[PDB]
Amino acid sequence: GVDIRHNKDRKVRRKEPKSQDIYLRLLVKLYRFLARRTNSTFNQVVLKRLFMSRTNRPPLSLS
Amino acid sequence: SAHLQWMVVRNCSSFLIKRNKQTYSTEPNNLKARNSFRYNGLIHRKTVGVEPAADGKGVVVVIKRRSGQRKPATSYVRTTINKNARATLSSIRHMIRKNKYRPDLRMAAIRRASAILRSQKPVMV
Amino acid sequence: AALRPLVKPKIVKKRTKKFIRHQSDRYVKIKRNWRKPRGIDNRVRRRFKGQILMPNIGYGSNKKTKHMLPSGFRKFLVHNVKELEVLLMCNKSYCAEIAHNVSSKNRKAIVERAAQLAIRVTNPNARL
Amino acid sequence: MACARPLISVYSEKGESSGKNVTLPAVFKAPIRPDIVNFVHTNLRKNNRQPYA
Amino acid sequence: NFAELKIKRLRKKFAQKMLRKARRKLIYEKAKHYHKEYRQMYRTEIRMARMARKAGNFYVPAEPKLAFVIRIRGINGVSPKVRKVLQLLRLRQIFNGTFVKLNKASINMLRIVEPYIAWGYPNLKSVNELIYKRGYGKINKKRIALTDNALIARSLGKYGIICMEDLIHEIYTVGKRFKEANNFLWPFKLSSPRGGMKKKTTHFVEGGDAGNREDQINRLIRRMN
Amino acid sequence: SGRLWSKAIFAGYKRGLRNQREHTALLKIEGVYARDETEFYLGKRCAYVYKAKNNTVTPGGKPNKTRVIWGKVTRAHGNSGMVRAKFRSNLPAKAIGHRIRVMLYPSRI
Amino acid sequence: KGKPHCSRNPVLVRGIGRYSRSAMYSRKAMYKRKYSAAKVLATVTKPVGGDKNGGTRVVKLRKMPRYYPTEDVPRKLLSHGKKPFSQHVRKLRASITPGTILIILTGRHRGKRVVFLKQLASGLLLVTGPLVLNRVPLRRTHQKFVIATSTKIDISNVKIPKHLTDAYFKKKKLRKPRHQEGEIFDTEKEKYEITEQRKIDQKAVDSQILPKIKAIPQLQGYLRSVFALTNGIYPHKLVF
RNA sequence: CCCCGCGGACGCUACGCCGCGACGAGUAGGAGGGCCGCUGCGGUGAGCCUUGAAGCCUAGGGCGCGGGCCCGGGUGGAGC
RNA sequence: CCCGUCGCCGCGCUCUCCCCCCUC
Ligand SMILES: [Mg+2]
Ligand SMILES: [Mg+2]
Ligand SMILES: [Mg+2]
Ligand SMILES: [Mg+2]
Ligand SMILES: [Mg+2]
Ligand SMILES: [Mg+2]
Ligand SMILES: [Mg+2]
Ligand SMILES: [Mg+2]
Ligand SMILES: [Mg+2]
Repeated sequence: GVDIRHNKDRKVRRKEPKSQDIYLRLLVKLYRFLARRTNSTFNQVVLKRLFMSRTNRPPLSLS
Repeated sequence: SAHLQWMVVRNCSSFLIKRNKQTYSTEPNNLKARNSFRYNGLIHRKTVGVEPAADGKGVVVVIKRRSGQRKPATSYVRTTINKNARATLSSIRHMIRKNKYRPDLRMAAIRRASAILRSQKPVMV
Repeated sequence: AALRPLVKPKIVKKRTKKFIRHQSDRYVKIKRNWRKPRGIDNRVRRRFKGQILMPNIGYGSNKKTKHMLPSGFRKFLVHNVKELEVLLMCNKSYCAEIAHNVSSKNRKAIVERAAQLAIRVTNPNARL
Repeated sequence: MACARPLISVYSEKGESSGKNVTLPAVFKAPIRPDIVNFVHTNLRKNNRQPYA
Repeated sequence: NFAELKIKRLRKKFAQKMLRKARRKLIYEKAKHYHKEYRQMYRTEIRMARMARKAGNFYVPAEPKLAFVIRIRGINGVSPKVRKVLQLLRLRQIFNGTFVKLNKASINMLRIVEPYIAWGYPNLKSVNELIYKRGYGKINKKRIALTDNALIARSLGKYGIICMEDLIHEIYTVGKRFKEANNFLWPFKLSSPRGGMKKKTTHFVEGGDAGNREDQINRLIRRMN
Repeated sequence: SGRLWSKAIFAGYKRGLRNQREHTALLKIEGVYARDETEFYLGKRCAYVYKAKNNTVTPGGKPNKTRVIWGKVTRAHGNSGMVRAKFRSNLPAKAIGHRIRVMLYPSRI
Repeated sequence: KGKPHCSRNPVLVRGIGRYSRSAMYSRKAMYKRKYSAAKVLATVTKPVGGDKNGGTRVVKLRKMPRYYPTEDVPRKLLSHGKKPFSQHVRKLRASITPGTILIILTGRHRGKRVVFLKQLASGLLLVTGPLVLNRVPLRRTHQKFVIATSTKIDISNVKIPKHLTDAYFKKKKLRKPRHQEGEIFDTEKEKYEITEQRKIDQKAVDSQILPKIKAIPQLQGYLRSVFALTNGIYPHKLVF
């Protein structure tokens, strides 16, 4: 056997939206392709934000 | 839109058969009869289907016209090919490839036409 | 004579026997259906040597030959002719079989149509 | 496509176009949300239920 | 324009081929030069000892700068300090081997884990066989077999190490980029010793296997891979 | 006209004291009592020949009651001339103390 | 075009030539052999003939398929080895040389001692323990299933006929060409017949093998007898 | 400027498919997946069924790591 | 367009001409 610990093997993070909203899933498909096929890190940030929950996507005021 | 309608019917459809770890889809213009975005015979602006002829000989190639998407009565043009197998396959190949009419279904339509013609020739003893 | 599948690989079964429940031999009230032992002192659960083996994921079949009949096909249950035509383009990988409650006169027609479509039926002579 | 708003013919009782057209109501271009429709249907079919105990 | 793009593609492929030939020639000549250096070191030690003996004096060779360390005990019931040092040596499994650059800091770490390891001074043949038969690279956090020089050149090319010969040289002569080359090497997964161990629970000098055997680690390596 | 196979005894299975690996068998070949003498027999085909109740087809003959399990010598075992053998099906435990034939068929001399 | 030359680089070990790159360059004289710079008809035209039937027809060979299976199998990857059996190299044991006496170990000639003649193109041995001695004709055998004894005869200068090949010795059979349902028996012709050609070749080889066998004493009786294991003797101790 | 050939496998249920590397003990306990199973409701299968439903029996054929499931034969007689 | 005997790697011959040794 090997001497390692397995309690941190699985990283806990959103790999997809928990939402079943089909328009959200469509633009998740779009930005998944964009993140994969471009070198832009903006696309990666936008995709990981699309995965997020509502409390992790707080509203932004006009001011 | 095809992607929007696919997100609606990919798992909830009256043509869906989920059984024996397999999935099939039975809408009229589906070559290979599989539940898939590419082969779905309802959600696309242009689809092609191959069916056995009304009598016991030939095939019917049905393609979806461009204009009347919301008018199902006139949306499909059906033609009957009742020639020998090689000429039938050539006709279907020319419908799909020469027209640039959905060329990702060319071999699926050719293979389905071959299956239909082979089923139409008489059974052996 | 029978229709042959597309490919005929060698099916390797890691285990060929059933996993019987612990002490299902000693009692009639305990059926052989597998139940995980959860007793504090259970030697089958503790995996002592010579005891009943416990099913775990390592016994899983090769994904290329999983659910595959000894004939090389994979079965699909059909209740009528319309369900039979879904296997027209899967002739050489999937074999139809008629549901147990389909009447004799109707399964005769299903058998005939499958012969026409070159679909293999696992129970073609079943009510006659 | 959402901004598109075609003319839908009105058919007579004989099943043929009567020459009259109605512009498509904008509600037919509203978002299609099967999850919302399922939620509303699930929570509204409970309201005709009759108690048992 | 078909002819123009064809000529362009042909010129690009020819340039690729010329670069590959130049790189192959460089690898060949570096290996030849390393062979010369190795035999020069081997002969220089003998010559120094000979002249010392001729004068009637003693030639004390330099203390070895490289060690090969094999973990010989398993992972059950290990004290925390020994466990930590073994993890720092990257020996998390039994019969795992690694190279250790020898200095005061590393030697005092080896003294802690002495009951759990057998270590010594590998020779050139040991380094060659360990790299060639069991050498794997830590490439993108993965254990990738060193089947092509391109695997070494992608990860360690910025240090001048672009081939197995460069890697072997940088390990055998400790050099300036030993840390990078050695940490690039995935820890060696050796087999059980063929022929057995004497006694894994006692030190080598008392008839066992643990601790520092100076140059008998090569005898151990021949059987463990 | 003659025996043409060396006599061996199925001694048992490859085993520890309390574990048994039935997939490989140990054979004592007559006249072979040193490990250095077992080199001749490595790779040689060996057969366990027995009789049963029903007739079975015989290659190059009419059906009789003789059945056979084939195998071959794989390596030497111990210092005393025992050998290991892998048969196509693991040898039945009723054959322990019975005759195995070593046929010389894949000869290297 | 120039005539081909020999390798000009002797093989001292397999995969390594005797001479290096520069030595081979000079041996090839590549310094003066420097170069800077400089089908199959798919369709045939045929006169179809007939008034107002058009002049000719462009008939294409290799027509397209009439039927396609519902599914196919992807092609295999390329393997860079794995020659066919006809191209395999043939290895013969050192103890087996022409004229050597061999002990057959399998088949109906089990135990018989025969004379080895040559190795055939398929690697099978050609043997004839002369038919008058032990009833073994000119026959093939596999070197894995023979024991090479240390007794030999000098069969140098005997002429094996050139037509004694694997094609010569391959078995012959012919069944069910026009016969489909087996109810009328096809069990005729099962009697293999010795061809008079085989008899001629057997006599030709034996007429020059036997005089050499009679040269040394009691070799013919040795070839007449068969090999057996006595209950005291052991093959690992035997010197053959 | 492809054309004596007008032609060229599969794929991509994207909740899909593919590749590579490491790893696999477990009570109390936690979590995920379940095309595991039971009963009823809304949809859907132009589903099944007196030419035989449910249930039960079975040295019958199989599938799944498993929970279990499908099919054959018998009995049964109205639903699944 | 009859089934990519293909990539990396190591080689041999020809697009130069003479010779030498067995064999037709
Ligand atoms: Mg754990
Ligand atoms: Mg099973
Ligand atoms: Mg029970
Ligand atoms: Mg306890
Ligand atoms: Mg301990
Ligand atoms: Mg040993
Ligand atoms: Mg201790
Ligand atoms: Mg483990
Ligand atoms: Mg676990």
